[PDB]
Amino acid sequence: GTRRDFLYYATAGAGAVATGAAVWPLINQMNPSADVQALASIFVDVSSVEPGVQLTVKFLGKPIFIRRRTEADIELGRSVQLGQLVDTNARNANIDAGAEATDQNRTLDEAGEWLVMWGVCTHLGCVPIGGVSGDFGGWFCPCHGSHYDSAGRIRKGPAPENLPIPLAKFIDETTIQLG
Amino acid sequence: GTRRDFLYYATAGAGAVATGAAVWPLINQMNPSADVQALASIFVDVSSVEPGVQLTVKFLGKPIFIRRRTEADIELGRSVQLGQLVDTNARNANIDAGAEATDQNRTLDEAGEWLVMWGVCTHLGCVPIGGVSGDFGGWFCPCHGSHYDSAGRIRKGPAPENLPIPLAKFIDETTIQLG
Amino acid sequence: WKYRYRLGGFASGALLALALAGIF
Amino acid sequence: WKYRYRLGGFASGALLALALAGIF
Amino acid sequence: AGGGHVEDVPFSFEGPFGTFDQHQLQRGLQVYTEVCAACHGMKFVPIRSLSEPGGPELPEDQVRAYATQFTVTDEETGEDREGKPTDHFPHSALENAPDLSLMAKARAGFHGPMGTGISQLFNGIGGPEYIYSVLTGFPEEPPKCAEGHEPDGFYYNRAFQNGSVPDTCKDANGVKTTAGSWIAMPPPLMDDLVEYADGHDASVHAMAEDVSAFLMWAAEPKLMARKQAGFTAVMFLTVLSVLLYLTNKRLWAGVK
Amino acid sequence: AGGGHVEDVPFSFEGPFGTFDQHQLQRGLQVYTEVCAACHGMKFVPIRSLSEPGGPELPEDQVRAYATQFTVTDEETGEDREGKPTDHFPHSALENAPDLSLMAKARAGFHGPMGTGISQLFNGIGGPEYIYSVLTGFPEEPPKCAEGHEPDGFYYNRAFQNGSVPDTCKDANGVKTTAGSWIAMPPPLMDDLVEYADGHDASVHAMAEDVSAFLMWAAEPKLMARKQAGFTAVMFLTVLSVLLYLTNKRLWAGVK
Amino acid sequence: GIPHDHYEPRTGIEKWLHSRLPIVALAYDTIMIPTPRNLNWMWIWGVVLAFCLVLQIVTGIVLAMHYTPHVDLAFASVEHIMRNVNGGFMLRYLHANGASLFFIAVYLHIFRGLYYGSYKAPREVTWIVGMLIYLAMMATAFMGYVLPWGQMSFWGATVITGLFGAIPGIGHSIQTWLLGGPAVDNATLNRFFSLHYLLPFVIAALVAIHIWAFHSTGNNNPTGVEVRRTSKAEAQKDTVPFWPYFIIKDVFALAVVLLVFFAIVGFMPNYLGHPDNYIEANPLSTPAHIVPEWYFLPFYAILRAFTADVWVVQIANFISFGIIDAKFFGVLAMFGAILVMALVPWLDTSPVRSGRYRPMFKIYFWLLAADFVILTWVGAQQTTFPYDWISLIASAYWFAYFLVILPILGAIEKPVAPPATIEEDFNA
Amino acid sequence: GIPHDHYEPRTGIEKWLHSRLPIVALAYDTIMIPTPRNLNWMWIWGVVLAFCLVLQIVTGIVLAMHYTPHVDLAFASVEHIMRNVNGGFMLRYLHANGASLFFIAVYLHIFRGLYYGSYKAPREVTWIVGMLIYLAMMATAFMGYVLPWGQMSFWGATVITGLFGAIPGIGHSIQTWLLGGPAVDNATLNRFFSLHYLLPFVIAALVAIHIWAFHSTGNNNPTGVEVRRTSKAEAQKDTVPFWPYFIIKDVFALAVVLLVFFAIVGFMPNYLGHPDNYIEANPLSTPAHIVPEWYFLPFYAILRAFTADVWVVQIANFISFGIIDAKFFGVLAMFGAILVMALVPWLDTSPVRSGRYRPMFKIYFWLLAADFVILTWVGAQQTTFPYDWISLIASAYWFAYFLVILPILGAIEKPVAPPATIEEDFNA
Ligand code: HEC
Ligand code: HEM
Ligand code: HEM
Ligand code: HEM
Ligand code: HEM
Ligand SMILES: C[C@@]1(c2ccc(Oc3ccccc3)nc2)OC(=O)N(Nc2ccccc2)C1=O
Ligand SMILES: C[C@@]1(c2ccc(Oc3ccccc3)nc2)OC(=O)N(Nc2ccccc2)C1=O
Repeated sequence: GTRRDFLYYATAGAGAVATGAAVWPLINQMNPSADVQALASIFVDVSSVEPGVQLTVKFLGKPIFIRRRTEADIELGRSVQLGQLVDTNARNANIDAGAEATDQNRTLDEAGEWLVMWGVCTHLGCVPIGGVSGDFGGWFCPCHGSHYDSAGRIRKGPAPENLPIPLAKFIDETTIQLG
Repeated sequence: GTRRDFLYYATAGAGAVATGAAVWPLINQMNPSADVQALASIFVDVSSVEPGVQLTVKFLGKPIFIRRRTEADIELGRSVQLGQLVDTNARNANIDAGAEATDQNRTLDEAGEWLVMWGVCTHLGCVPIGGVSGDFGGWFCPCHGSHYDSAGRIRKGPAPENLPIPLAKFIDETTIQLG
Repeated sequence: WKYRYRLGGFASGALLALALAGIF
Repeated sequence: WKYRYRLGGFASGALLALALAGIF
Repeated sequence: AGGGHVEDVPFSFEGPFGTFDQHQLQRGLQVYTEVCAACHGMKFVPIRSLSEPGGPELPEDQVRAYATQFTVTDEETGEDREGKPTDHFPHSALENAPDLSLMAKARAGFHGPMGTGISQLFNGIGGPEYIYSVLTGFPEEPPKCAEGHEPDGFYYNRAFQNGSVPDTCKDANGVKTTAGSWIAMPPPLMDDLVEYADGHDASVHAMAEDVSAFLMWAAEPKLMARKQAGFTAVMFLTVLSVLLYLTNKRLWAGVK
Repeated sequence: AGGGHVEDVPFSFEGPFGTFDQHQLQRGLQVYTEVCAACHGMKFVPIRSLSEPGGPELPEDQVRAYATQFTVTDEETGEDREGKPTDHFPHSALENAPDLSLMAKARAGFHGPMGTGISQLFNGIGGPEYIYSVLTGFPEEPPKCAEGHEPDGFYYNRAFQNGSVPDTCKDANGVKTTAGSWIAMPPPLMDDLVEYADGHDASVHAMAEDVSAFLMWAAEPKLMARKQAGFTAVMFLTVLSVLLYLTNKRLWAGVK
Repeated sequence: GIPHDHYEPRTGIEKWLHSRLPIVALAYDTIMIPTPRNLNWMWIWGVVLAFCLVLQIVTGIVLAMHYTPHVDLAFASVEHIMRNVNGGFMLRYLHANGASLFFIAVYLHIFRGLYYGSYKAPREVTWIVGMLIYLAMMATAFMGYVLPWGQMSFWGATVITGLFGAIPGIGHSIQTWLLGGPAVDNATLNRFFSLHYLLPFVIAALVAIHIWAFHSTGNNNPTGVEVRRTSKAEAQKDTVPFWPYFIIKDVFALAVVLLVFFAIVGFMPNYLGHPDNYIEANPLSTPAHIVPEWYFLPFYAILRAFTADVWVVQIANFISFGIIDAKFFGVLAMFGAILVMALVPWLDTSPVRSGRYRPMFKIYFWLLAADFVILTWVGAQQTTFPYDWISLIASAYWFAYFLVILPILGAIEKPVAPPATIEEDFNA
Repeated sequence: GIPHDHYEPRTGIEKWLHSRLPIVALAYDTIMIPTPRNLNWMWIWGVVLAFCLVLQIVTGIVLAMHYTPHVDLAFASVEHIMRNVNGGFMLRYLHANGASLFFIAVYLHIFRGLYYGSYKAPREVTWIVGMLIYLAMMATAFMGYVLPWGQMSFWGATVITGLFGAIPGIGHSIQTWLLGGPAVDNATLNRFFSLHYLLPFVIAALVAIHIWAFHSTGNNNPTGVEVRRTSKAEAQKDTVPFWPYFIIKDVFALAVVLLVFFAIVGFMPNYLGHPDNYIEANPLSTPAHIVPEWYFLPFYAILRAFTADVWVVQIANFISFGIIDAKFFGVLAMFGAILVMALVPWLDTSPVRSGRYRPMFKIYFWLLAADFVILTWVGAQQTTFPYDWISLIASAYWFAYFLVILPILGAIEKPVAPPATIEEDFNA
């Protein structure tokens, strides 16, 4: 007992440690590999984009939306008040995490002309149909029926949050750097 | 039980027929597919091949040797009579199956300058090494130390047959149609 | 002859399946 | 405390393995 | 989106005893080559399959001559060369034009009545019917609501149900009033656009039916083989089931 | 062919506690870029691994600049562009120059004593020492048997073995008399062909040693991880073995 | 523990083998288990399920010899199977429709168990093993459906992985681990292929455990009355040996089912599929209407039913301080449906086993059957009016059946007396 | 049939589960089998083999999540595993060296069986099941080694397929069926990958049958004297329960073996490999010195030994009218080696079981062991002199051991008396 149990349970503990050390790699091998984690930024040439046309680009496996908003889209966008919104967080990686979901915090330029966002519905990850669709003149998700506005904010449907905005910036007059 | 046995064994026979009909496709799907069986002849350019240099091409997933035999190779190959050849058959698909393994029957032209051949050892499929290797001024399979004459005929080793020659012909002055 | 029905039954059942299966 | 040796042995055995494995 | 209305066509390959009409498939191949192939491609369809049984069944030499009209980048050397029967048809020359290999299986012409799927049960999937309706679904004049507001570079199609619609033709609820939609493809067919050697009429209806049949063959080139195997299996299992029924009856008569 | 002689080099990475000399790997990288890359490539080595720990460990900005020098045909688009760190090193520019990614693991450096594999058991596989022996194994003049019989386009190398050999150098029963054979690679290293950062010695022996080390890391980047994992697993199984021994001993104390 | 005769070697080779490995004795005891004489045609679905498992394994093994789990080659490899490999079209259609046959058989199996009380004591272990088998089947079918790499494959994988991503706190990590990257990509396809190969053998092992579990307790019958264990004569008076009496019966039933299945496969193989899966996967665009397979539509509908507006969802959000949101609540409801199905042996508190002698349990059971069909139908519909309300009511009744109705019926019901013995039932 | 105690449910949950599924009783009977108390360290290789099978399955399932069975991607995918995936280098080396560990373990297992007469009656079924397992292992290792798609993989596949095609008449058809084309190509790689995934589960089933067989017959011991079945007390004086005694002994032995194995894997993974397999497969060129893996070298040597000039080969050619040529004779000899290894239980006609009490059998068995090592060594050597004579003599002795020596020793040998009981041997 005093020594009979100590040895057996010490052996069991060492065996458990070895078993865990062997088991952990079997699970960790399924995490993203070195090649996946190395995927860096990309550069998009927006030289040919009139107002109203959306430009969909593959990045990290998913679509990124880059839409140049028109006169009316930006009017509607800036007209909506923070209280009318289902989600008041801007969900923007560029500005600070506490920033409010005003139209000026959803775009890259102060004019609110270029809207760059993950085209990935925050419900379960479908691609909303753009080109002025839905009930708010924005994007409509057909998987379960989510409505987004001209700023990419959730207004109606299962989606909890607004469409996220990546770390994005204009590197020159005609070139954006995603990620 | 006359009728009893008749009915029971008829049921067993119908079941066996259905089982065989189901089993045969499982074996048959492993045979070559329509994609593989559709592979046809290719064309090889020999405009830039000098005497003594071998050209290895890929056909049916195996190497084919096209060699411009030099004067020494031609002289050596024609010296050996049928007596010392391991197998008499030329094994050339372009002539009668019963023809003897003479140098004239191992080449595509009457002067024996050209030699189109399968570069696959007849023992277990290895690739004989060229460059006037072996003990007979020809090829040498190192997998099991087999020797092939200057004309590709088997002279020593465990190989039971000469290196086969596929269908071939000079459609142009400097082109060979393999297959 | 000792197994007419055991043998003939098996073949007859098999033939009926194969013979009819080729109708189409 | 009733299982002082059973509990102490298991932890001590585990520590002796992890503690030594980090000595490289 | 939603399910549109497609005009049901009596194709020769409908029903259990359906077989591709060889001449119709040859005409469909002709009209595909001279019209559709300019913008479209069938990357999954080997050219050599034109000679296979249960299809167009063209002679081997004719198929080999046909394959020479394509310029293909060789996998061995990465250099352009004339096509060979072992090569698939080229990809879509025009980007915004999908692959027509599986189009006849990638579209359902029949929907409803209320999502129960009963319509497809008695009418099939209807992919060929959808293709026929799309090809012949271009009217001379667009809807009156859209006039003056038509999208640029798009054409109205009575059968297409996935394109944009002008704001004029929409309703208060937000649904399109027009049965059709605006597709990005001009009317491809036209009377006497292809000269059939055998003298068969080259109207838009006949040509569209031929293309639909050929595209059905391309999607499922082993449909007749599938039906023959299905009949064979059904008959094997029918004989086996009757024999097993008799055996079970005889066995259970003892205890009953 | 066969397996001949090689010069045993005391590489730092040899041994249970052996580890890469980061500076040596940086020198080897320079020699590869400036000399070997002209013909050879490393299609399997990702460029980003020049910053992964346990290797040359360059700053990611330097790696990014090194990667920019390569032109790359984008996997999707098709038009060429500058190389990113996510890309691999290019293919061998020269058709018959083998890829150097796995060269340090694709060659055996020792053979013997009598096909018993004992020499490898005590000396290692010997890849880096065979590379070192090939780079440094080009003599000033060929063997005497070959003066005026050298195959055009080949050069004699002491350590190469799978090369052709002039008939003048074989004996009576087919065995070659020369230590080495004729390789198709011109002597690539010449004294001070590289100018190093820290002014380190840049003789042929130095460049060969450095490039051998670099090619060893290129073939197996996770060697230091492999040996850390090994030592760990060994220490664990050692503790467990001791405990299981004492357990088995006290358990059998009662029966016997 | 039904008394019966035991194996007895008669020939020389059998005597030789019995003393060394009693495998023939085990096989004899397995195929000679006494079974009730009064089993009806609803007991034939076990053999159907066994055949479906074997067929799926064989067809998948032959298919994997030609399929390439690579994003640049998966769709092309499947079309190569359809077009080039001889018989490949039939093999692929067999493997595709075998899932539908497997799941229709499994649902019939499950609902027979629900009606006749085959889950009740002493048959709880069999039910639990079956539930594990069903979860494994669901996972296997899910990962198999992604291998073709069409549009439906891609976006079904996206949605199913988002379900895991919805878990609070550890959800993002679990989603990344299960995807091996930011989104579904080549790593996801490859790991899914590996696990799709793996899982059917686990299902086979679980099915062997199933067989042993139901061999231990015996077989349930419509009467609900256990076989008489008092003596061998009475046991034989209530039962017949499984071979040949029920072997031939179940084989005949399987032959008819296979007749129908082969007719479907030969003359409408892709009626149960979706045309969109014949389109190469496009990560940059989603189909205008994604629809799961029919055997997942009920639980997909249960997932869709509970939106933010539902009162229970709002209560859950309030009680959890916002941790349980509408999305995670829907995921929890979808899994909790299968959960409440799982532990039905402890919710049904009615002493009588068979549902045939429970006058008012029949009404609720057939309402549940209609409800399962309605959930299947409404899963494919949009969440607009009136589909949302009927979906909510269907899910609510599904949960109330197990959680509310069955415990209450266990107390207030007045069942009728079953027959004294299985002999009495079989002789009338 | 060794008398011993039976499982008794103690706690409430155990009593509940026993009446429903006696899985715990089966596990108890399995781990509590009375085994002889005089077993030496050569009995530890069964647990080693069980661990090797489990390790191979787990590591292979892990690897298959990242490996692409396509000729244009297989080598690249393996390099991706080595370089990019977390710990993939360690997993690949573990799976590569686990084959070597598995085969050294089975060779030790087999030679223990040969020495101690564990193949003899009543243990023939165990030996036959083991031989089936060994054939399955050989096939699995062959296909696995083909999967990397290096030079050695390609040319080993070529050689093995050629050996299959050496069969008279039907050889070409069988070779084309196994290859799926004119030569080794993508179809061969894909089907080999599928069957490499399939086979280990068949091996696991066969191992379960192996375990059941040796449980039925009872373990063998060095003395060769069976346990006393007369009474429980006498059986206990000859045996101890497998748990905890032999469980712990075998686990300790496995721990030491794993210490050595992990040292090898972590400090010399490539010692047991071939450098040429790190070269992408080249159908147009063969390595100058292709060599099989060490665990196939002895039978490869037996294949190479019989050339056209050997007298027995010429006799076979003459008797068969040229149907049996040197190539097919070599193939037949390679398979006949396994055939005699399987047929040993009926060739050894000696009544005494253990080789410990057979003075001549000791000499001949150790000659056989030296001969197996010599065959392993000479398989890797060229066929030139003197290696041809060494290989011929080694193969001749291998065949003469089973076909000639053992039947004769069964008649002329004069064994010595074994101990009266296992107790007598243990107490000494
Ligand atoms: C072209 C000018 C070359 C440059 C510069 C370098 N190498 Fe090379 N290499 C070249 C050829 C044509 C060949 C094939 C030779 C043959 O006979 O097949 C090679 C081969 C190698 C090898 C493999 C040798 C073997 O036995 O397989 C090695 C290890 C090698 N080369 C190394 C190497 C290094 C380190 C270089 C930079 C210092 C280098 N080579 C440059 C052509 C050329
Ligand atoms: C592939 C999956 C399955 C197979 C092959 C299978 C097979 C069988 C078989 C052969 C039987 C014997 C009686 C009969 O055939 O009806 C049986 C009984 C039963 N099964 Fe299954 N089954 C499967 C899945 C399930 C599932 C998913 C459940 C429940 C969720 C389940 C619950 C039961 C029950 C309750 C019984 C009754 C056992 C008894 O009466 O003793 N089974 N099953
Ligand atoms: C319970 C067992 C199994 C079930 C329920 C199952 C189910 C499925 C389903 C539903 C599909 C989708 C088919 C399609 O959409 O076209 C599929 C595809 C596939 N399955 Fe399985 N499967 C099972 C076992 C296996 C096994 C054991 C293997 C491999 C040995 C396998 C290999 C494949 C392959 C390669 C595909 C893709 C090819 C194709 O689409 O037909 N499956 N499976
Ligand atoms: C994966 C392969 C194998 C495994 C896991 C395995 C496992 C075992 C185990 C656990 C035992 C119990 C006693 C012991 O551990 O020594 C055993 C006994 C035995 N094995 Fe194996 N074995 C395998 C392959 C083989 C093969 C290939 C053969 C013969 C060709 C063989 C022949 C025997 C014999 C003769 C016994 C003695 C049984 C007795 O004395 O009752 N085994 N094996
Ligand atoms: C008795 C069981 C097994 C044995 C003896 C075995 C043996 C082998 C061997 C010798 C190799 C060659 C490794 C190399 O040359 O690098 C290999 C490779 C491979 N095996 Fe297995 N294997 C087994 C089970 C499995 C299983 C169950 C799987 C998958 C489910 C698998 C998947 C693979 C893969 C993907 C490779 C190629 C990757 C690599 O080279 O490591 N193996 N196997
Ligand atoms: C067959 C199927 C499936 C089956 C069963 C299934 O259960 C699971 C539920 C939870 C976890 C794991 C499995 N999860 C998918 O796989 C697949 O991708 N879809 N399509 C699809 C399309 C849109 C949304 C959802 C699914 C299916 O219906
Ligand atoms: C591991 C190995 C192997 C093992 C075992 C093995 O047995 C079999 C024997 C006969 C039939 C089927 C399988 N056949 C190959 O796989 C492989 O390709 N080689 N290399 C190699 C190289 C040259 C000749 C032969 C083989 C192996 O040694």
